[PDB]
Amino acid sequence: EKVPRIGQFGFEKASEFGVPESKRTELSFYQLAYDFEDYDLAFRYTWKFLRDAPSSQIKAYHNQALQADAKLIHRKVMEAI
Amino acid sequence: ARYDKYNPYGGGFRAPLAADWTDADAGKLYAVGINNVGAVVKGAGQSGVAGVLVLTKGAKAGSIVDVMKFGEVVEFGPTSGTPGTDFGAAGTAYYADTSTGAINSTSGEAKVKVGHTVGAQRLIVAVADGVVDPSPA
Repeated sequence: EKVPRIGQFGFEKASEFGVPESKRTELSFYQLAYDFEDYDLAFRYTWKFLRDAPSSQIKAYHNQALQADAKLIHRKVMEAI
Repeated sequence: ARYDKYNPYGGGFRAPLAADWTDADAGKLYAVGINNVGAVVKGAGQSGVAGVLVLTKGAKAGSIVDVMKFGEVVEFGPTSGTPGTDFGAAGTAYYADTSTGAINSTSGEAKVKVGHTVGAQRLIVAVADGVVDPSPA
């Protein structure tokens, strides 16, 4: 985002023979950006576990990662403030 | 006296008047300067003599006046004379009294040369940088 501004000037009292002083103005700006970052999580298994474990535990794990996502975004929005 | 040739670009300048000038001064020519506030006074200010001024009518303090450094002034004569009467001498140099701003043909070491006359009634204005002689013998 870029936020510009312009300087400003005023009139002069006139006269019968002479001419006015000249006026100029100049631009300037601030600018702002948005941060970006990457976040990771893992599940790791042994071959014996994936042979012997209930498939419902894997679906429960996936659901809990999808919950940990919504927690992360909220913390990083509140950190911004 | 009246302005006849005036050049707005470096021949003269706008400035505010420091005090009222009355109709008793209308059509007289005075040498003028700038006071420490940035306004026009008779004689030298802080600036030394800055230029010459004619007003055709009285003017209030803080109104703008056009001071002349280079140009032609017609219907000219010494400041102590009566306007439209008692004109200048032909072919002679004219000097400001730095104290009163009065202009006459008498030279003096502390005075400032303002110009010279081409025929009796026309003064060629070209104001000097400073006094005639800052180091008398």
